[PDB]
Amino acid sequence: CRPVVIDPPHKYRPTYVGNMANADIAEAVDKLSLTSKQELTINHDVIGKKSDGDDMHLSTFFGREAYMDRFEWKTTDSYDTLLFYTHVHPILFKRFEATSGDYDVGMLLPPVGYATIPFSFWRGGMTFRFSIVASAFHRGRLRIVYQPQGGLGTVPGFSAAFNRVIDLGDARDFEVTVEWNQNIAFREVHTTGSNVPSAQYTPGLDVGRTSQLPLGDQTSVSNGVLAVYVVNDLVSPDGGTDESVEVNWFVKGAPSFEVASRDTKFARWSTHWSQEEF
Amino acid sequence: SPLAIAGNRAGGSGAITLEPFGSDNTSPELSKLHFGETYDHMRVLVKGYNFYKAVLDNTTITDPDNPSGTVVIRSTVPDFPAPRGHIPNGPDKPFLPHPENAALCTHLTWFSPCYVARRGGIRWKYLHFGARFGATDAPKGLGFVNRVPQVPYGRRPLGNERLPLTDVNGFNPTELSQAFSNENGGVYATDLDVQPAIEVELPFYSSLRFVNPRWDDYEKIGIHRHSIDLLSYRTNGAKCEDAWMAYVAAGDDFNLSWMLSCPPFRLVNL
Amino acid sequence: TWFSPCYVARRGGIRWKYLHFGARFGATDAPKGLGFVNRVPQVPYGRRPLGNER
Repeated sequence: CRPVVIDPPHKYRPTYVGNMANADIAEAVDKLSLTSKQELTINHDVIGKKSDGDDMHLSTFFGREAYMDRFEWKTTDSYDTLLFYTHVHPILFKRFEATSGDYDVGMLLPPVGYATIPFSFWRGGMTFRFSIVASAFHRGRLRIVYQPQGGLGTVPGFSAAFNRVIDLGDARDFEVTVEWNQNIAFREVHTTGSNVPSAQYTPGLDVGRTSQLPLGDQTSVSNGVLAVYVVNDLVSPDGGTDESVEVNWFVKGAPSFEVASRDTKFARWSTHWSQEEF
Repeated sequence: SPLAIAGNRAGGSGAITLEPFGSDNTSPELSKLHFGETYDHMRVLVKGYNFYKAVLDNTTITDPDNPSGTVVIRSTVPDFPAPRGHIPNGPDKPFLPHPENAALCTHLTWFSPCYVARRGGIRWKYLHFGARFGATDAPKGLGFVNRVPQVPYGRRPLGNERLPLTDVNGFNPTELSQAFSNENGGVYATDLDVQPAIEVELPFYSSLRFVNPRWDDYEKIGIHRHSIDLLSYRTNGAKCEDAWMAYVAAGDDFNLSWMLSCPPFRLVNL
Repeated sequence: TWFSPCYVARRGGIRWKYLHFGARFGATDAPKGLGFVNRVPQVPYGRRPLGNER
């Protein structure tokens, strides 16, 4: 204790509890190990499978395809009839009812829909793929229409809006991607207030819904509307009045998908749906 | 027919591109226009803290022999948030049909079940609060957090034990040792009168390469556990007057390996 | 609130400082307690209203 300190004083700001919001600053915590440098690997290869990249990146969710539902063609169909109608947004629910013996409910989302729940704003493109299940002797032609805003309450023209005509020949399994066509930079994310969400797309055979009328009024969360119309009637060798054909569709996220927010809407949901009715 | 076979491989790599709707035109300086920063990485996102499952001790107030008068209250809990709902075991209502876990779904119990493997450390923050409901307030006391290692015999059970400390002539050096242990790899100690919060990080120490992030049973996730205990005076044996607030984040080596699929979910209320 | 209405656009962050005080008017003073400040994000359904719930 020979000398004396002649340095100027300073200010402290105790900060008893610390910073619980940022994710880039160091932390003053007490590691309960022997050394302060203990550390495992982040290899992704120690489980037994070669890694295609960082599996904790959000891009791995935007890009995983998923089968949603099916709709019919019903060859006894006029030249302009609505077959499919959906909203272009990733939050598309699917509700089931526990086939086995008990009463239980649940919901499902695509990989794109699942990852945007903890967020509040979304933007980017989405990819759709339609596959027709027919034999080698089926002929027909279909139409795909996109409406940026307002919905399609009536059959549109052929060039007023974006249209595509595809034919059922020796090739099936067509895919198409919708980009961002809004006047705003970001849109909102859909939520649900109860356990039975409202319909987001028209007939899906898995969910027992078969209404062909066009639903709408979801402008504040979606990026337009997709519709499917007949162009040339389906032709089969045997004979109509009893013959149909099923089309399966898949959803995905384009490489330009984006989310930027933080939300607390999933704070009271749970992945344990097994026994919650009693 | 070649065009119908190539378009049937998994992933839709044989589908026909169809001249997409519009064009993609995004500038690099869009983050400087909206929201300031980007949210493209989930590993960075999971390093923030989330409120979860305030910890109480309202399960031992039933038997008419619980000690009072400066006793020790101890709770043993798993190392993982143990997802919300009516889990099979349940820490919140065990001696009553259909026990449940009165918690909230955090950012760790939402992105985890979509995976095959899980390994890494977890960070916790415990904040103390409590009153006396009359019998004018007493000092806070002492708080400790220590690990519970694996042992083939005589391991500590999960949660809510109370131990006495005093006798007719005051403190006893013998009972003060039966309510503690060696703490050879555990305790961080503090005084709650000058510091009410506890920050701790708990390593993996698994002896296995990983664990199942789809686990749901409370005891299955409770293979790696720790304990939070507090020493307080002038307590009541039939009331719960102290609690902790738990905030959970991800450690520096938290990992999730293989994205399998998205599981179902529902709206749960208690 | 004096220099702002003379403008067309407004954007940016705001900084706040909250200082706590309070008594009991008899019933001799209790400990202060715990205080929290948190954001309320935008949600189409079930958003928090403005103020004064117990």
